[PDB]
Amino acid sequence: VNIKTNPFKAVSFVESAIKKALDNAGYLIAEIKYDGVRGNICVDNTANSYWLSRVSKTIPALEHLNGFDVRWKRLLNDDRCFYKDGFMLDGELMVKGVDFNTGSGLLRTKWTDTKNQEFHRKKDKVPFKLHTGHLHIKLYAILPLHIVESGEDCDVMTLLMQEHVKNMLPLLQEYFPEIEWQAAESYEVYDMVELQQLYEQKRAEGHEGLIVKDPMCIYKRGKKSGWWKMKPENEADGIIQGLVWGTKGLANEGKVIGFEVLLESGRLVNATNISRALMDEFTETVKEATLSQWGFFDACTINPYDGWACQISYMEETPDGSLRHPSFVMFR
Ligand SMILES: Nc1ncnc2c1ncn2[C@@H]1O[C@H](COP(=O)(O)OP(=O)(O)OP(=O)(O)O)[C@@H](O)[C@H]1O
Repeated sequence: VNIKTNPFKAVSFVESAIKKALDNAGYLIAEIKYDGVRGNICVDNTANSYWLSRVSKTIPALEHLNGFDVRWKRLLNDDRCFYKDGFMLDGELMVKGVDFNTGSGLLRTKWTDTKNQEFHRKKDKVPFKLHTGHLHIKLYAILPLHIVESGEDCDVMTLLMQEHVKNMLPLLQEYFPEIEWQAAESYEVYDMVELQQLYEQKRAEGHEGLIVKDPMCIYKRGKKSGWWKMKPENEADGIIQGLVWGTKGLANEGKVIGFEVLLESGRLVNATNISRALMDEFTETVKEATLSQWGFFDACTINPYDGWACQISYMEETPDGSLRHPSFVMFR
């Protein structure tokens, strides 16, 4: 319909599905699931761009990057550009300096609060323009525009799309050096233990997930199977009543990675996969409370959280009630 960009939206973690992609492909693409605003930058053969969203609506802080710019004409003419018909870039639009969800608020703002262009005071009525020098973007796909307009799936499997994006990247950086153009970080994992290892390595850096991509899946339209969110999206309850610590026999952590959480049903779940920042914050609390013994692991560790009711998140649920890949969300 009238530029219904309608991008590929990953479906939620389904381990059986991912296991079948793995078997059939020989590995899995896994990228960080960035938290920003998804941009679908349409550039036509008229040398016009549209900084659209996942919902085919223009993005306020970036509405000022739309319309005609000669450098798109020159980029399309370039040998190295394969989309002479025009193209759509798919990726995450991040702001530099701020945290996620300040960046995102910044992008949806129209009326100031200054991270502005003008320049490189304000009291009201001012169309805010996000300064390009604040925009960091992370591309994961690019489509020939006529396929975006038709609604059809773009028949480029995942492993090829990355070639198409690493090839577009220097034309973009050359002609438009205002913006920080980059490719999403992708890792190729050969087994399910490698997938879990990577996932929690990234939870530990405060990224709350990955998008697992079937390397042989093509670029599909709308929410469809093939791209999977590996992120705890089922939230849940319980009381904390224990501390799970950190594997001193073979691993990264020497102090508290989560809680023993008694679930409503009678299940004891060890809700861990947390940020590193929450790990080191929880250990100080454990370390201090126990230092009214002075020792710190007639005497045992005070957990200054036993009995604390909480909300745990998990990825999915096995027949026998097992919660697959559970993490802590917040006490409640
Ligand atoms: N590296 C990535 N590869 C693909 N999609 C990604 C990637 N990183 C972030 N995303 C995003 O995650 C999406 C799909 O996840 P999801 O359906 O949960 O939406 P959400 O934006 O994360 O949250 P919500 O829909 O509830 O508002 C995309 O629309 C996109 O913006």
